[PDB]
Amino acid sequence: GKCKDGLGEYTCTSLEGF
Amino acid sequence: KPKLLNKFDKTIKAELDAAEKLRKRGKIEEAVNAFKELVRKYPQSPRARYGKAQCEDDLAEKRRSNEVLRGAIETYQEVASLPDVPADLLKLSLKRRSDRQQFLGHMRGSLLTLQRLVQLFPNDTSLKNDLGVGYLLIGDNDNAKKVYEEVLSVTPNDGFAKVHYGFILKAQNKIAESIPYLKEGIESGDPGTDDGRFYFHLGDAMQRVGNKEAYKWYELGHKRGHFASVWQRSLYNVNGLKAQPWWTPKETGYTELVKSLERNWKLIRDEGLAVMDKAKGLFLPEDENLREKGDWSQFTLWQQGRRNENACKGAPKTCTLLEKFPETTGCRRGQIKYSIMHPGTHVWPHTGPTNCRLRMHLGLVIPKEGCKIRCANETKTWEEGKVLIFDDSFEHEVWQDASSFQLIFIVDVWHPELTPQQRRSLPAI
Ligand SMILES: O=C(O)CCCCCC(=O)C(=O)O
Ligand SMILES: O=C(O)CCCCCC(=O)C(=O)O
Ligand SMILES: [Cl-]
Ligand SMILES: [Mn+2]
Repeated sequence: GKCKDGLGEYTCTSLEGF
Repeated sequence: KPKLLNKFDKTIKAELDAAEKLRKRGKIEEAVNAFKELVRKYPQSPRARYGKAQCEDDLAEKRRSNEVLRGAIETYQEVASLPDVPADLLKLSLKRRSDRQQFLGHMRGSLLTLQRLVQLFPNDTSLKNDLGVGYLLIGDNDNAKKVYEEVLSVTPNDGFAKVHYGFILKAQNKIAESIPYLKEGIESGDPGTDDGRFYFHLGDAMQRVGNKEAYKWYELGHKRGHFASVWQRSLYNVNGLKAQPWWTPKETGYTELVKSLERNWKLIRDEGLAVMDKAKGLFLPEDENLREKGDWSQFTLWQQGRRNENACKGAPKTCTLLEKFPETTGCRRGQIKYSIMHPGTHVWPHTGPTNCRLRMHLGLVIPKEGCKIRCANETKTWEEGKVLIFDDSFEHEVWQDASSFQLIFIVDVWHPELTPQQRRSLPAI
């Protein structure tokens, strides 16, 4: 689930370490 | 305070302390060698193994190396496999393992580690709360909900559990049910509850049910540093970017993009209508619970700065036109998409996730009456062949009360004050 128009997800970014 | 040394480790405390002194003095390379020697000489020592893992963790920070960190993640697990590990040390090691797995994006891995922690420490409520976050981070809201229900049935006034339970209910459109959990949770002041996500969604649940207390919570969220203002409530921000709800083309500096959209708007319209007529299932229903009522669907050409090749088969000339403009095609915090909205639609007041984009709307089919958009305190209408520009990190709201469909083209651009460095480095949204 991506935050496209809103802010509904617990996190909107992906985690990729450093 | 923590008891990290088992019976044998207490007998080698001088060697263990000497190695840890090296790590605390920032001599990370010497410290990894010291703990590697202790692991060689004392392979069952939990404290030696934890020291090696901590040094590898520090080294990964120093080198900014994911590979070094994967080594640390494995050593933290090794700690837990050794005999006689003191409870405090086992909990510290696996907790840091999970934390580092999340940092790397290993969310399934972190989930297994958290499940193991809850099995090993069945009375530790904070570990169940952490497991709930694990589920939320992978999008498993059903399992997260079961976890916070279990926590609340033992400790009903745990504020961390309440705000997360409230967040889940709200995401499920159980709006009225979510309000007391979000409100009581924030009011607990428990660690982890002072979070802009919970202020954001409590205020929004309040707005949806008509509770005028909403803006008091927005005001408090602003006072606590979570929101740039009570109007602009995005949570993925770059501080200091110019903040205003409505923009002119000249203010944005993207006058060449705007001229191209307005000169060429009929081709963009005609490709959208052809999809409407011949390929309407390319329009996907809005899926972020932003509607009170009505029908609204979007057909996306770019998202996160990435062209959808199959979608651009359906609007090839529009995609060809837009590819001249990396200020939008490379906007990894925005989209390029057609949007169709039908009569009887009301979109709740809402905010997008980031102040790093501005949102252009090109009017394509605009009924002469019945369509309007509010951003902050100011309401506007669209025109066919004309671009409107607003900052959708400000609260905005739309009504469609015409007698026929409305079609617009949405083009997100990087906020103009963002440097090229930032446009390269910001995580995609
Ligand atoms: O509303 C539109 O024309 C775009 C989305 C169409 C999706 C297909 C469908 O079920 C319908 O005809 O509503
Ligand atoms: O589809 C249409 O004709 C109208 C769509 C309006 C959407 C407004 C909004 O909330 C945004 O773009 O962020
Ligand atoms: Cl040993
Ligand atoms: Mn919007």
